[PDB]
Amino acid sequence: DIVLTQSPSSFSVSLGDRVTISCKASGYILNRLAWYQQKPGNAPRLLISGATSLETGFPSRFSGTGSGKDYTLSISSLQTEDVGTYYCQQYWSTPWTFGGGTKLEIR
Amino acid sequence: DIVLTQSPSSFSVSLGDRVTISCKASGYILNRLAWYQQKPGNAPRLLISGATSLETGFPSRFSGTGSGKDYTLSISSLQTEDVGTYYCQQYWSTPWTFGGGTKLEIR
Amino acid sequence: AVLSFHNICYRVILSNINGIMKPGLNAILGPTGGGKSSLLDVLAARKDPSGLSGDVLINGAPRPANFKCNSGYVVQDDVVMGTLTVRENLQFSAALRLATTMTNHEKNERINRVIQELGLDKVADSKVGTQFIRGVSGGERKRTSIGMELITDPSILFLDEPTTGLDSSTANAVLLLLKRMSKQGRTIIFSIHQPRYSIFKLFDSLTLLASGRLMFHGPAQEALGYFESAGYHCEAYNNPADFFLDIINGDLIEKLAEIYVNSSFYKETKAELHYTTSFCHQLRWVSKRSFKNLLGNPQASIAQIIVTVVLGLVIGAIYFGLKNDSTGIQNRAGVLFFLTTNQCFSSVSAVELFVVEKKLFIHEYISGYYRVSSYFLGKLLSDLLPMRMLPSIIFTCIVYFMLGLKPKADAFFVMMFTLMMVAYSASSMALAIAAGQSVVSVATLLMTICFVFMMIFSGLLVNLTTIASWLSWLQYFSIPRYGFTALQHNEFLGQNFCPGLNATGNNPCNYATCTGEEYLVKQGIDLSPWGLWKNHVALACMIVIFLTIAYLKLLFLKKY
Amino acid sequence: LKAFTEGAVLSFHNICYRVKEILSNINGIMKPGLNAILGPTGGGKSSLLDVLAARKDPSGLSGDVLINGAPRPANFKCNSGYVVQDDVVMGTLTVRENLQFSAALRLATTMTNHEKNERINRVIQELGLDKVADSKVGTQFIRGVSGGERKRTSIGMELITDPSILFLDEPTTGLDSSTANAVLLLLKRMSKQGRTIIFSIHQPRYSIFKLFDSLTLLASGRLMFHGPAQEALGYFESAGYHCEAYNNPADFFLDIINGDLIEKLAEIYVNSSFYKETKAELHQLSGYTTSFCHQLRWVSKRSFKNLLGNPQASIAQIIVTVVLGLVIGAIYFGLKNDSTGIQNRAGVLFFLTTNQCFSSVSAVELFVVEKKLFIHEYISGYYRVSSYFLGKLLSDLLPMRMLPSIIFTCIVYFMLGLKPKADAFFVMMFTLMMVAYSASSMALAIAAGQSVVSVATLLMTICFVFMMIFSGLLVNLTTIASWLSWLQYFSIPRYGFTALQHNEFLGQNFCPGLNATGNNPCNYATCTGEEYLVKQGIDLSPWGLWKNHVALACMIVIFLTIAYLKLLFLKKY
Amino acid sequence: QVQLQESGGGLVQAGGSLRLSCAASGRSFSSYTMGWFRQAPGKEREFVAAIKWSGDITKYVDSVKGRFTISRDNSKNTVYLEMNSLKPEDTAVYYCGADNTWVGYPSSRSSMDYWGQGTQVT
Amino acid sequence: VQLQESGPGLVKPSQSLSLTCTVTGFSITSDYAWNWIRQFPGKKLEWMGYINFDGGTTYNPSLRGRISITRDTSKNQFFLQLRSVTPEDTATYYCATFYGAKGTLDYWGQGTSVTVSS
Amino acid sequence: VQLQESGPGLVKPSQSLSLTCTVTGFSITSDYAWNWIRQFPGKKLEWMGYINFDGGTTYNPSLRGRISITRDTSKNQFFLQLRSVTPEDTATYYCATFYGAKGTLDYWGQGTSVTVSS
Ligand SMILES: *[C@@H]1O[C@H](CO)[C@@H](O)[C@H](O)[C@H]1NC(C)=O
Ligand SMILES: *[C@@H]1O[C@H](CO)[C@@H](O)[C@H](O)[C@H]1NC(C)=O
Repeated sequence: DIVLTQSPSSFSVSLGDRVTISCKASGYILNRLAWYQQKPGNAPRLLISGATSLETGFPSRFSGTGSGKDYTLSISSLQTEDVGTYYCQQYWSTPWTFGGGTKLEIR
Repeated sequence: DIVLTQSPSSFSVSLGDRVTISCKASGYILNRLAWYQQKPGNAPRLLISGATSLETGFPSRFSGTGSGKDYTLSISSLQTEDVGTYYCQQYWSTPWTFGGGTKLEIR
Repeated sequence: AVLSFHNICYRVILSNINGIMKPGLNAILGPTGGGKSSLLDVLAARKDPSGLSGDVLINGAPRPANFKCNSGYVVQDDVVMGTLTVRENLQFSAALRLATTMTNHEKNERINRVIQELGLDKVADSKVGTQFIRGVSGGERKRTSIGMELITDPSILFLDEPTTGLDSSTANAVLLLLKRMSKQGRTIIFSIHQPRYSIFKLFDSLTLLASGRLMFHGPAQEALGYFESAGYHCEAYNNPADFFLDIINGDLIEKLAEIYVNSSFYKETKAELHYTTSFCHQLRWVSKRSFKNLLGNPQASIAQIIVTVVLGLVIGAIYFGLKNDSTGIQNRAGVLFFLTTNQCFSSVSAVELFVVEKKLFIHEYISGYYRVSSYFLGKLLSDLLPMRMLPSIIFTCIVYFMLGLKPKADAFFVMMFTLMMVAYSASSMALAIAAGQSVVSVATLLMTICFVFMMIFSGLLVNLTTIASWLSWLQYFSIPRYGFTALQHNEFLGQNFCPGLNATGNNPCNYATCTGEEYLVKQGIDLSPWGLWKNHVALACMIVIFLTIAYLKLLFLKKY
Repeated sequence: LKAFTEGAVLSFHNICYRVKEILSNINGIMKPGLNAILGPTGGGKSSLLDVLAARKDPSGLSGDVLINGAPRPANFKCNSGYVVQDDVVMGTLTVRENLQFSAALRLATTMTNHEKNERINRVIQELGLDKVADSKVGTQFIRGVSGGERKRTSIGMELITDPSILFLDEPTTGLDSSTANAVLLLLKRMSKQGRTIIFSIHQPRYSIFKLFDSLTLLASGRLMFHGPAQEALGYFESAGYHCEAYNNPADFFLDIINGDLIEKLAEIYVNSSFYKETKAELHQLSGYTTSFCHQLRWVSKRSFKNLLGNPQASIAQIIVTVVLGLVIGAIYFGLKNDSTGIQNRAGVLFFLTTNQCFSSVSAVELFVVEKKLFIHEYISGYYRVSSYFLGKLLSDLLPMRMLPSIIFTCIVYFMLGLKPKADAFFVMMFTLMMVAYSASSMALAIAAGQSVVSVATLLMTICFVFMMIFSGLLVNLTTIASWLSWLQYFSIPRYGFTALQHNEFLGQNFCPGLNATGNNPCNYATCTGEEYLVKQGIDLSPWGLWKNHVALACMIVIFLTIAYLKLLFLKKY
Repeated sequence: QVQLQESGGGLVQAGGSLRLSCAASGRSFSSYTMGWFRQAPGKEREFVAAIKWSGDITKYVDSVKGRFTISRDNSKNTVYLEMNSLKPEDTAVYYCGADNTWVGYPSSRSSMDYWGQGTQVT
Repeated sequence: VQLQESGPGLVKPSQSLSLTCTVTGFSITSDYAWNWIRQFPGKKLEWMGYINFDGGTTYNPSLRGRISITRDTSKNQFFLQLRSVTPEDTATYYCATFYGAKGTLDYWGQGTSVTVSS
Repeated sequence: VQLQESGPGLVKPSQSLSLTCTVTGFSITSDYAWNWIRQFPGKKLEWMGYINFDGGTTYNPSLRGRISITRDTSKNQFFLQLRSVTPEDTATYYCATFYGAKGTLDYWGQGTSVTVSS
């Protein structure tokens, strides 16, 4: 299958910073990666669909780029209402596999 | 090519009536017909896309059904702000051909 | 049984030839380039009668109405079948050449008479033999050939070289039986090629022919005495048989032709010189012999079921699990295109249906065995039915429950009938070409280059709607196209290839094609039930057209 | 008085062969003249000559063939010529070219063109081919030389090295009576000089029986009679039989062994007036050439001249490809970029690799039709296996495998409109050249050593169909199970279809008015050429394009090594 | 294109034995049929002997028997023609011949191709 | 649109597991398909399998003959049978939807903690 | 988004015709393609041809070698050359843009009446 890897398993950022979350893969995805955001005590809400656009109900601080085998999620001006665990799911083939998890932690 | 025929070239309805405009074809379209509405002195505005849905900016009085080789546009409660000429365009192949024209006329 | 021919002037090969045939034992000699072999074919009714310029009479009266029913003709090749025993092939010719008035109580008596007069008592309980089975050798192969032509009691027998390809061990043995059978009154006329002294001592009438000119005609005991006074003399310890051929070749024909008209053997020569059954009986006997040849061959019938069983198991093993997703359309159209391609390309092995037994069809048609219509209906009944319908009926009952196409009761019979009509039309097309030819090399490349042309117009390598108008009419003259369109219409129908996207009513975002109908319209196939049966009536019309061409080619053949 | 004082005799004592035993006790000497080995076909008539020279395995016989009281020397290959029964000399070459081809390989390289031209003209003068050497021999298609001088020019290729003990295998089979005496008068003429003409005739005549000096009768490995030919009829006249008047003397001996059996005649000659004299003389008497460059030049020259003079297979292969590419470019004329562009692009690319892989069946007839010539010239002292394998390969698999590949891509490229690039035109041209080279190399690894062309073609069409299914069009390469997906690496059209697909589906879009090169909304659409490559199992890296090229290059050397090993371990006897 | 050089001297009449070595060139000596001739003072060309290449089917004079011993060695390119108790009827210059393709030589005017000077043998 | 996860939470090992997720506000065989996602006791997730709107059920190759998704049209519910349960499968199960054209799982479920212990 | 049709309106027969439709608010080689639709003097319409965002230009088979759509990226304009004009081609030309996924000519142009007379 197409495994999804994530190098930063835990971040240590502050308030109002450019959070860079990267997620590479094994096979070609071709802009078919989606980002998710799980709050400590809820369900994984959908963030960026297609690793290009952005769902409604979320500010414009979330931007997703990258093409080929890796995808990067950018967060401009990180606040205190964005903590949680992020994931990168693909939907190219049928064994849909998720990523690790980048649990952000402010100081 | 796929020619588009329309039997009613001119209608004679009143106010608040169920206008039935039908448009058959020669080849199979498979829900790929769009309806248009040209006002006497303007550009053909898009009405029903796909012969199923309905574009925004238009009331819910316009409904399009039919499947296979013929498609039917229904108008519930026809008023006086719906006169004009209607067309049926397909977009299945590349020589896109339009229909005749059903110029409505109230009495 | 005193045969006598006048001045035969044959040309397109003969010039001046005359001489009576004594009802005893006649022999024709001469080189291979002369007219030795053409004399036996022109003496009977086996050559062109319009190119004749002579008169052949049999004891005063000319050719009677039942000359074929009272005269036999054998060939040095094969007229018999190897897969059949010598008791049943001899009865096959006894059931077609005789009338229905002969009961079985007297028919088997004549069969036992030939099995006791020829000397094949211990061979009656054995077969003949081919390239795989073992029956008899070449010694017994020539006895059943003359035995097949020895059904009724004839009067004049013809034998085209009864010694070519025969060892010298039984050469004198197969020639003594001719003199033994000639004592009753059988005008045995054979054309022996290059004899020996042991065969030259029993000849009763000699006829030397060379370059269409008659060199010597008379008894064989006076053959060496005629050339002694002409200006030649034989040496000691020399075979006088091939010695006469050395004089003709030149140790020439312009001085030895007129030397015979002014001799003593020529003056005395010119002194005295001046259907049965019905169509049903022929169809049953032909289909029975061809069916027995089919079950008797374990190399041409059982091997085809194994070559289609392993292919059907490896196909079901590769395409196991036809899921409905983005790749389901490529797997479905690929496995459906391969079924009609393998079924159409398997018709090349059926080209050996009329070109192998061509000598048997011409030899049986000339003697008066059957007609040209009974051989055709008798061969298409026991060859194109059990070998053309079995691999199509087993290639669909295996992959249907292994791939997972359309689990419907009616679609299983549609796929089975489509593969049966495709294999029947492909074999009928190869039959319209092999019928009438004797070489198998040209008939095997034209079908490959023609099927490779119909393979492009099937509907997978190139969309049929994108072909220009001046070339789109060429798609109608194909075979895999009708089978592929019928199988695609039978499979792609109420299928949905979009996971979690109901596009039967609303198909948002076009340029998707994920239904069983968006693929048929894009390929050029109609959704009406008539469009499905259109390919069936097209293959049915092409079957009768190609079979009529194969029958006309078999009828309009030079059978002389 | 005469013309020679002594000759190179060839005596043998107790010749026993087994393969099971085919020869029992065969002994006698062969004096220099014109002797013959008579007998039926079931005996050792045509098998004694193979053991008399070097045509059988040394581990099968147990006797000894002495030459003037000495065993077989090292110059025996250059002092004895074997004439094959069937045809050997090519028909596409003339008599002078056929004689010069064997004269340039059999003789030493120290001889210039002056001595070789006068030697060839000398053999021509003795062979009677002054007006035949200036004409082509001919085959079943062209006419030039009939069968009367075909056997004469066949033996002319062996009289180049001036042999002493000439061997022949049935020199009268396939002839008539006039040409039999014509070819036998020359053998008697060369026999009168000082040559030991040994052969095995089959059923001769009285005009040929009188010319024999010695005569050996054989029947199922038993020596029936061995002595002079004039005393053969007189020996059997006092043994219990008597020939009749006006009978062939040669046919009476064959009639005695048949029944006017084999256990009573073998016990007659052993105690006669002809066995004690032979046993007295037998116990008394008994008790490469050129370089590699010259072989690779003359072999490739004869194979190229044979291929140039055969229009029924070389030019027809070009017309069948020109009319094929014209009808292909006419159908696919207009490869638009819409929904139907992917089906047209994958079908035209799959048909080029399937036609290039299925056209290699004609290349099978390369080593199978010339097997008798290779096994005859190799054991005679002409070349080696590597020189013949490289000479036939450099002259047949280069101008006939690369020509239909370049003319097949230079027409359909500018006619269809694949990718208007300079490098893309040379990429598919090199891919089709590697596909046709690997398919012909796989064809040579199966037909090497065999003779039946029906088995190599049935097995090749079977494996070509199995490799055609795993190409990537009839079935997706990613949905195959794990215990069957490894079979995709053992194919040939798959590497060609992968490199052909990677060369076109790149920066091409397939949906008009839908830019999806950075954002493809609504999946299940394939709006670009990259989504079709990943959907099929193709890598987008440039290494994936050259991976199929490095895989086909390895399959070429593997199949050529197997074809060379099959030709090296072949039984040359 | 080969030549013949002589080396065996001859001046003894009715002696015991005398060997004449007639060497050649070094191009293709093992591809010719070296032989000898006899030119009597008053006679034309008289054939003596001619040994074929490879030491096989040779030829001697029909008059004299096995007193002559002619042997050609492939090494050093030399052929010999030695005798045993020669007769006084031998006063003649002995020639050296070199022919290609052994045609038989029936002891007559063969006229080989590459000739030689020949040494006088008294 | 709105989903509701329900079922047991304490299953004995080597037995069967059955869940039930109701759908309110949308039909069950209208358009969107339905999956089953589990979050392991930690920070990992796994897609089990889904069921199409008509009945096409594609499972994960990791679960070899252990997952069986069954639906019901009347009550608009889809279940999940997990036979031969193991103590390591104590993950929190969710029931997400999957719009085919966007491709991503929009609406989710509350999820139920399933404990596999003796 | 917004288009503007411009060009001549009185062309002599048997000559050339050239139109120009500018695009404001959107790029010309971004995503949507552009067509040319004419409405005959009456109640009929005809699709002439279009040009993709990269340069793919598909014309109507009715116009055999008479339509030539040419674009410009700087000013975001696309033209339409119509050679060998005839008096029956006095139709009102529009410039509509098509979006591949919805498929329908959404934004249109004002259109210019072209009169073909001597
Ligand atoms: C797809 O939606 C249409 C809405 O008109 C509905 O009729 C149809 O049943 C749906 N598909 C299935 C498989 O139910
Ligand atoms: C398609 O869109 C992407 C991103 O919106 C852009 O990078 C690309 O240039 C566009 N295509 C063309 C041909 O400009």
